[PDB]
Amino acid sequence: XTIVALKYPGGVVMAGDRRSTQGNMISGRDVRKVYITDDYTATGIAGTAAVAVEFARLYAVELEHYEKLEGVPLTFAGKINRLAIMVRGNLALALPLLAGYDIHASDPQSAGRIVSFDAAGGWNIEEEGYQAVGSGSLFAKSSMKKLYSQVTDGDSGLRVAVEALYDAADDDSATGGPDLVRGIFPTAVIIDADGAVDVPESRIAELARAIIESRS
Amino acid sequence: XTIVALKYPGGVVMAGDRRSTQGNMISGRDVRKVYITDDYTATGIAGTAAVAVEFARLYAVELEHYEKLEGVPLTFAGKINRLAIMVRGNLALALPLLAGYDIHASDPQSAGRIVSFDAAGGWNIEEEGYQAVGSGSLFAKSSMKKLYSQVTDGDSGLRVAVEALYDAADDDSATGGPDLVRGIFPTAVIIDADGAVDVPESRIAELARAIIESRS
Amino acid sequence: XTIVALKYPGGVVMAGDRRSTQGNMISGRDVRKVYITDDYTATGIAGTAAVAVEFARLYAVELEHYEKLEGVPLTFAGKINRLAIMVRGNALPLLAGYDIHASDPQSAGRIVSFDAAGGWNIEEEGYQAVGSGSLFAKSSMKKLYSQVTDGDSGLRVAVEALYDAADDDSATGGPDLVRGIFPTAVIIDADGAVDVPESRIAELARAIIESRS
Amino acid sequence: XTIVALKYPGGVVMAGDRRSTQGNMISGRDVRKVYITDDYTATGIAGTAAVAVEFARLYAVELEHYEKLEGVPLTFAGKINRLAIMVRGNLALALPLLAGYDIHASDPQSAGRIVSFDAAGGWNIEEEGYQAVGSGSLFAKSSMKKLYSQVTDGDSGLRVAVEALYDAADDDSATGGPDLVRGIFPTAVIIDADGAVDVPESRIAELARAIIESRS
Amino acid sequence: PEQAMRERSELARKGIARAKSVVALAYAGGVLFVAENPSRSLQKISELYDRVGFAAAGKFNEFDNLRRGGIQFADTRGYAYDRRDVTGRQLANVYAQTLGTIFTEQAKPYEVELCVAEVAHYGETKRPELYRITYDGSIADEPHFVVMGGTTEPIANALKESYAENASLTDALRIAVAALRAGLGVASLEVAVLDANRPRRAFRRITGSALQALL
Amino acid sequence: PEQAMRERSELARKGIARAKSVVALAYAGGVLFVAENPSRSLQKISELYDRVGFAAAGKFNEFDNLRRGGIQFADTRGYAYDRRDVTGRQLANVYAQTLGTIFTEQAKPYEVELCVAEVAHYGETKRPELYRITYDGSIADEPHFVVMGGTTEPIANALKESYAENASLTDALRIAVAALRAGGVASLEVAVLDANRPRRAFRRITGSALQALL
Amino acid sequence: ISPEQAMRERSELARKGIARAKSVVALAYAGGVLFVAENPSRSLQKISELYDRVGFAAAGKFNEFDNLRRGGIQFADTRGYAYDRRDVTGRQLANVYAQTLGTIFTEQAKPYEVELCVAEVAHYGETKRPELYRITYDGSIADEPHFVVMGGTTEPIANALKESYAENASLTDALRIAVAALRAGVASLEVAVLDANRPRRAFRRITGSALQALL
Amino acid sequence: SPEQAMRERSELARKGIARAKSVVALAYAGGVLFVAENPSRSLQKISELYDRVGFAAAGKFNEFDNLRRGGIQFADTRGYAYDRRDVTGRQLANVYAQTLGTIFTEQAKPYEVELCVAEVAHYGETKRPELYRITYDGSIADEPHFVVMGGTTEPIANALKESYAENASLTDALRIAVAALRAGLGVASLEVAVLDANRPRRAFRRITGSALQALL
Amino acid sequence: ISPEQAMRERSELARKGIARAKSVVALAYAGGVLFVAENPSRSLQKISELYDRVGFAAAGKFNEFDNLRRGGIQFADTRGYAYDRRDVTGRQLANVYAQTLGTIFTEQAKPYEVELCVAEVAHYGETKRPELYRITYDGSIADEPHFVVMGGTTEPIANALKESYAENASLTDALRIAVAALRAGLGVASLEVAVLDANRPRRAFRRITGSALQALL
Repeated sequence: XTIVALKYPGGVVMAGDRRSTQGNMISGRDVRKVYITDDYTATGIAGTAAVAVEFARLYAVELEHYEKLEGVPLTFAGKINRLAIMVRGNLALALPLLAGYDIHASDPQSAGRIVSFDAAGGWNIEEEGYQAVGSGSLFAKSSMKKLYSQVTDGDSGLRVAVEALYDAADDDSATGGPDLVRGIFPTAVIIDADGAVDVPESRIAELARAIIESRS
Repeated sequence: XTIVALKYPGGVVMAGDRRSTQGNMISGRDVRKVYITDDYTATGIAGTAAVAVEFARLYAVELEHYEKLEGVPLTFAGKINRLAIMVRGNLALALPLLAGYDIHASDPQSAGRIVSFDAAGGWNIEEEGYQAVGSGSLFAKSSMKKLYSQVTDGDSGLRVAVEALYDAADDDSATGGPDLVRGIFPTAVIIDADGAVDVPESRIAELARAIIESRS
Repeated sequence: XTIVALKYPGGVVMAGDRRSTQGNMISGRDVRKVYITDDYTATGIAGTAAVAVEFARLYAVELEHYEKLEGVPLTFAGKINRLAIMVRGNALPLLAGYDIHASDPQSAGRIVSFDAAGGWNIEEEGYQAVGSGSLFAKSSMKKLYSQVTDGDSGLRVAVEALYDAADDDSATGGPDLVRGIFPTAVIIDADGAVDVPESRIAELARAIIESRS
Repeated sequence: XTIVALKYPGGVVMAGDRRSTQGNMISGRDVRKVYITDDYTATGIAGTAAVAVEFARLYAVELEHYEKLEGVPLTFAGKINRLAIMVRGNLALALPLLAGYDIHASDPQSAGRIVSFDAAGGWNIEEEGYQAVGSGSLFAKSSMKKLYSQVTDGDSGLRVAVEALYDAADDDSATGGPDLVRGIFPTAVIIDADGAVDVPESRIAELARAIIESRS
Repeated sequence: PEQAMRERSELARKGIARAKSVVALAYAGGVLFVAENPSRSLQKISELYDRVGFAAAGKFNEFDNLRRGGIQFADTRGYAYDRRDVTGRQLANVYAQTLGTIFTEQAKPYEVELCVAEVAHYGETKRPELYRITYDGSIADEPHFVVMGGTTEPIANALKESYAENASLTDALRIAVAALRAGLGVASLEVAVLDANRPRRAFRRITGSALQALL
Repeated sequence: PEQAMRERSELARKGIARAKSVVALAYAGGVLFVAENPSRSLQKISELYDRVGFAAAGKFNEFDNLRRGGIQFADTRGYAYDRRDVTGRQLANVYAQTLGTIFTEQAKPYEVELCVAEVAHYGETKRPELYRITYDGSIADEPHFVVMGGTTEPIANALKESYAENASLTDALRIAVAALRAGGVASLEVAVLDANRPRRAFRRITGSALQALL
Repeated sequence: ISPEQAMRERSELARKGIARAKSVVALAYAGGVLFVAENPSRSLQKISELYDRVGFAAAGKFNEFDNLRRGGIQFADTRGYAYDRRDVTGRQLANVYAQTLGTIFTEQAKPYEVELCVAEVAHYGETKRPELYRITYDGSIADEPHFVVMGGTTEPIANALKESYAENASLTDALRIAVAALRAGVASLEVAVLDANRPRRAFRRITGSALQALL
Repeated sequence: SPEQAMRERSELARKGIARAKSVVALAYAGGVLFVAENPSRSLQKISELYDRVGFAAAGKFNEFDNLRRGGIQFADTRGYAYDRRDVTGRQLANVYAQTLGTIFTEQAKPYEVELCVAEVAHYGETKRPELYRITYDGSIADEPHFVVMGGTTEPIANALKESYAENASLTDALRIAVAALRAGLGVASLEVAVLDANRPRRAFRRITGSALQALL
Repeated sequence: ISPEQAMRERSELARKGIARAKSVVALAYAGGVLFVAENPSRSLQKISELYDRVGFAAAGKFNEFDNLRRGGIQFADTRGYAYDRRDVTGRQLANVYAQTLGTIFTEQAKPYEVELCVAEVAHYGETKRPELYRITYDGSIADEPHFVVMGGTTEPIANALKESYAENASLTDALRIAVAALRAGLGVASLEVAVLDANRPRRAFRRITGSALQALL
């Protein structure tokens, strides 16, 4: 399974595939792996539907718990710190990928943030512009490397993210590609100054069809 | 042993086989694995008679405990959450399949819900329309895949559920088929807007006898 | 990964590479491993970005906690003792500092390393290195240390030691001229610990490269 | 690494090498392994710089702690007892060598004491006149056995201790010999009725140069 | 001892009477909270959960401790059951239980008077619920308005006359500020609403420029 | 130790006397609970278990805590033994134990008076049982009716004269509403332990269905 | 037993202990917050750093407020580490001191004979009016906008300051106004500022030679 | 009454201190001087706390010896956990104030003691000696010149105010102290000790018997 | 409760209990320390060994001082084992008794109606003046250079001893002076006698009973 995340001038986009496997058998086709956790953040876990939603839910509760108690939300550094404490607590399994927008950053164009975790539960803020986690991560990263120059805005960001996921599916059987028969496409979240939003399914469908048509 | 569950327009049906084995030896022929847990839910476990009844009993007590204390029953999301806490607690084994009807859903036709659990104790809402757990699950699922288009109402659904169990038995020795000699047939529960009801043995006997005559 | 540290007259310099690997795969290119921990100390860990920053952060909090409670900072010996308790409680660090209370300000630079068993060691050889490219870096410094006469030549030698570590160890990253990523460094003297500007390290790295070709 | 200790008429002397290794690699050249612990005692550990210093520090604190609380220092038997409790506590590693002078002994000429520890944490008072611990201990002891007859005072005693360490280094790669290039020589402590004092570097260097000239 | 019960009750009633006043009233768009508060940092009104709000009068350190404990309870319940489990009735019951235990077991009772308000979920038809919890653990279901702290009677009478069952925001705000002055601007007021038209989090603060516009 | 016992007993008796009244009486189809309650949210009558009901008078926060603890106990017992283990006698005994401990160990005794009622299981012949548990832990087995809270004597006497064993639903309800006055749907909470229900006997009679029975 | 007589006698015991101790004043100034205390001792501090932009000042019995200073530093460091350095605010520390003092006043034998002041300045490069909090022996917290006076005789110092105060007064001006008003030398004064112009650690002590030329 | 309890406890303690023998501590050119009226040869009123820190007390023995022991335990723990320089007179005085204040408030009987903690400069450093008076209630006072504890304080305090010299010699300051004490004595009834700032590490030194004679 | 009224009433309760019990005297002599007690019982001991050179003597309520005697032997043996045998001194044991009695006087319901004496002699072949300590019900410790008198009526026995004292009494001499001064406020049938003999290699404590005591008096 694969989750991708990329920074565009003005924000960040995160997208995940829909498949789950039990060895070689396909166990899921509608698996949602990316969830909005607060007004400015989203988490994605390359794991089961349960691990993804349970993790996001607990994290969302903690961010909102702090906000209600203290009156203001945590700073971006504080959000990562709390996520890291949660990840290290569960490890003592799949690694979280966090996308956010630092509302308090000096330059709004580069305020998008991507945070990933290594096997030991250590956080890492990505300065490369993109990141991917899961079984098709290498194929998705390799694809974004050649297509990143095309990312000039939120629309291009979403298009490239979908193409990276497509390339992951094309080379990794554990990652699901767009199912044109059932009408199931990757899920995505875009985060900018106005907050975190779920990208409409019809928008992802259109992009997927254009990529398929282009490669034919 | 196998449990199957399918959504039909306006509701859900859950059915389970009657066998229990101890290696190769048949240890049970009258094993009830599906139980009504509250007015709108039913659980099924593909295990022994004891694991199935003890689990259902504890869960039924938990749902009614909440209703008595708070005056209203838990929302469907709350019922799954409580079940998940119970499943994760027992792992620290055969996993449950929950069938229920969301009385508060906006569209009553698709208010039927099916919930399963994976090896790690993770919940999952099936969107395919059907699901199966146990040693004959693949066979039952592959059978429902071909017959699901025939499901238009509760009786059509029940037919497809009994046929899925028959196909599980036909290919898996751990799943019991309909015993015409002893008069033992799969047990089933149907849940719609009027609540959860045990399907009469005579309706299942009629369906099973006919699937047999059909394949003859 | 490699971290180097050396004493120069009137100070200390500590520098670290920017790579992180996952076996054979390069997982990081901008990894900061050296951090200022208080006005007169800096720590460097030859590990992941997280282990380096989390360790430095906890140690910095411990040093400042003492200062606020007791009014004065810990003596240098006390700073090492606290670091040693932290290391034994838990990825072996290299500490670089300047003892503002030492009799001779010229020799006041200090370098402390830790062995596998969590035991501290004050280096009296003038330099030290930790990580997968540490032997290459130490053997390089052995031949170039006679050239260290001030803060600038100290920084040139530190950057050259890291270059040599990268040249012989695939786990240590050399200067990336394509991306403009260079080793990070901290210099500590009587005026305190300061981050070395990226421009100065880039100049030293380009000169080391031109001198080798 | 090696630590030697020998009794001379009127006191005791303890000396240790300066090397530390991480396998075959030389990790230290200035390693101090012998430390004065109180006015009349010194400990030596054939281990790393940290194990040697931390052990000596904890033991010195314990001896002075008792003196401040009770007004008088512990008897020699009580010093060993406290050391033994400390050694048994750490093994539940390297074994400490203790050199001391019993100021309360009847015969001052033989008031020097040497105490060693075995693998099980058991103490042993040496009556042979000398002892050694570490990887070069047997070479050092066999050397002292042939040279002990030459010890008639503090100076000849120091000469024999340095020669023992030289022989240890000559046959054991883990023990460091005198480095004439860097000017690094074994450290030593001499204890008599006037207390424990560190032997000056210049005095050990002259004796070492005489041992090297003598062997050439 | 009956003497102990009266003296504790008096100690608490006097502490509440000496503090500034707070009023919350139902309106067409939800519940409106208005409090006399010169401080820009110390809050008397707060969010508890999705559709539940909090307002208190009395000694700060005491009601902030209850605000925190309520948020703690609400978040634990919503996570262990469902988000719909947390209701105004539930939080009010918990506060009644807590204050009642303090009044009985602790040396000094809490010099506080609390108000828990709940609005309907998005797209649902339900009349707003307002609860008054007092120092002894007494809970009262008020259908229209709650007045806590300072001098209750002059503000309560002044509201019994000029109230509107489905007043707009601008109207209900002006009616509330009027009853608080007779017994004050952006610099001395803390205003907030439980807006039943918000998707999930109903609590919204009306501060500065936006409040001066509404005055 | 005698002055303390009287003052605690007085503090509690006065708190119960200041609260609204509740009556519980036996009828043909089970037990009927009628309480004077203007609130639509705060319940004074509740289900405990299958055939067991609860009714209380006094300070709300105090009896709701007892209602919750009783449901907790009942569900634990039924699970650890069988559903038939949970009886009215058992729950009443538990409330007596709890109130008696509170009266003796907490700073203020609970200003409550409780009633635990039990009806027969489906298809069985058994006379309904009603228990009165008071603030001090005293338990009394009442055969016909229980009156708690407010002024007991005027309601108890008005019920002693007008009592019929095996009275009908519509009849027993009217007799109960009548005795409560001497001492409408917007000022009442009504519920029955209907012995004709398969398992859960407790049923609330609210709104439209309640207006008709008067 | 009697909850009202005990409350008055405890309150009196504490008020008298604070009245017998030396005075401390805190006031807003253009570059930050200024702390001036009457302290002949060169070792026993009455003013201290709590966190980055947060300062502490106290009056009363030393052993009691030093215990609170230590506990405040312990809290602040734990929070900053568990969340962000920014979680730590003046409002947060003041709330915690209010909680602690209120619990001492209730559970312990003798209440703390102290009066505390927590002050916070803006972060580097940010526009925010300095916040000053007064926390008293019973746990009462008051948000003072201009100045705080604690210990000794409050009224003469408070009135002498109410007349000579200037909002954007410079360091040299505000220092002279503060030294004056206490009276209503370097060997008897402890002075410190929360300088809003420093990158991270705002707290700075003005001692000896530097304080002389400034006075 | 709580104000009545505060006065009665304060009186009980003040009377116990007034009934015990006197102790004076004064700054001299070479460090700090402690002189106490003590007929006992075993029960000490003056003691070493740490390297540059001394202790002196007046009152009930069992109570101040308990505090002397607790102070030595604290000092050794701190010096070991941090550095030897962490231990200061200010630190120990603060700890005694904390301890006595807790005893006064919570225990059934307050401690009938008055303590003095003194600190001199480290070897080769220029620093004015610090003297702290800690009383039964936890009050701490920084005395610049002298401290008088136990018995009748005013007659001894006035006799010292008139006879105090800033950088007095050992023989001079001793004679001034013994005089001050007589207003409220020889080798057999005196306990004398100094915190000699000229010693390398351990400043505390007792002046007993024959050596104390030549000073009187 | 009033902290001053409680302190006086507890002090009185204890002082009266000690005044009602029989008397014990401890005095230095040339060979060590001598303990003399008025005790008709042949089983219940008032004098005992604590450690090598340390002795114990008490007056008051039996169950209370026997509990202290046992606790002292338990402390002494633990210390000597954890450190060295020379760590256990009279000063150390006296300090511990003072700590214990002081805590009892403060924390427990009734204070201990006891008065204790800890005595220490020199080690074999050493020159050191015997030390005697008096520990009272409140935890007060006093270093007595010559003699200690506990229990019953102190003043008449203390005055009769203050007259008749000698710096180095012989055993036969010091014993007679002690039995005599005890007769101001008795023979083999009503006396408990023991010495801390500084001339014994290790264990200084020795009881002088029956036939051997008769010839000495």
